[PDB]
Amino acid sequence: DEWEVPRETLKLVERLGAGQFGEVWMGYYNGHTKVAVKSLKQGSMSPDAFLAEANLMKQLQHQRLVRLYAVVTQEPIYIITEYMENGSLVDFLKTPSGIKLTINKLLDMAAQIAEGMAFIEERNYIHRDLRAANILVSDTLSCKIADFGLARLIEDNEYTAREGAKFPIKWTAPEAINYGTFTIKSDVWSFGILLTEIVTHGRIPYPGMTNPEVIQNLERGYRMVRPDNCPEELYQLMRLCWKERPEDRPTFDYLRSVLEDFFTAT
Repeated sequence: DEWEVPRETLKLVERLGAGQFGEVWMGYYNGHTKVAVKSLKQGSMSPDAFLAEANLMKQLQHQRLVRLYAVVTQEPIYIITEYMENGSLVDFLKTPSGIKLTINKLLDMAAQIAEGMAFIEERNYIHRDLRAANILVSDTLSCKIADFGLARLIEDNEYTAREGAKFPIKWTAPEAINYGTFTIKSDVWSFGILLTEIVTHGRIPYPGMTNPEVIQNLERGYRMVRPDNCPEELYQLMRLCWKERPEDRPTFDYLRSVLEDFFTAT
């Protein structure tokens, strides 16, 4: 309730993004500070379900993660957060400004995302929706993890999603697709796919392959074909995130540590 602010301190300016559950507008809080304001599409989700995402953000604060600012608990409900001037990493990499980024800056950002994921890891949470579209970029070209709508605290060894839940096959770990089971090692797999999105400047994973073809090739033991122009060192780091047995995948602090080493070396 202490995160509450009167609706009048906010003035929306333009839509940033939208979703099944509402939209995200850019705005100003008390005139001088730019903020992102997420709104709920009355009917889509229950108010609690919506605000659940903000209560989770109250427990997870870090520079590498999109910061909760305020909430408006009266209809229409708002979740106010930190504004990231350059939008989604997936879209930005395709802009004139992003096409220009060298492999050295691409490695820096990958390491920045792993550092955010390392904190999520140490705090016993999972994101479950790790992909370039859910990484936001600031005006100083730093990255922050966003969209904690699927994030969950893990107390007992894993998290199992409800029976009807569907997930982005190209981005989701085999165990999560097959049995709905998620752990931080599932996010590690997603991160490896996220890395392919970085090096290709926003391209769809598994170029030319449909979802069923991806599933089949993964079951045979194949993994994503080496992305074009991808350093072999990074590709082999990508493969570690794609180990069949979840426990064989590395931790995020190891991922971050190796990526920083690739960054310093380039």
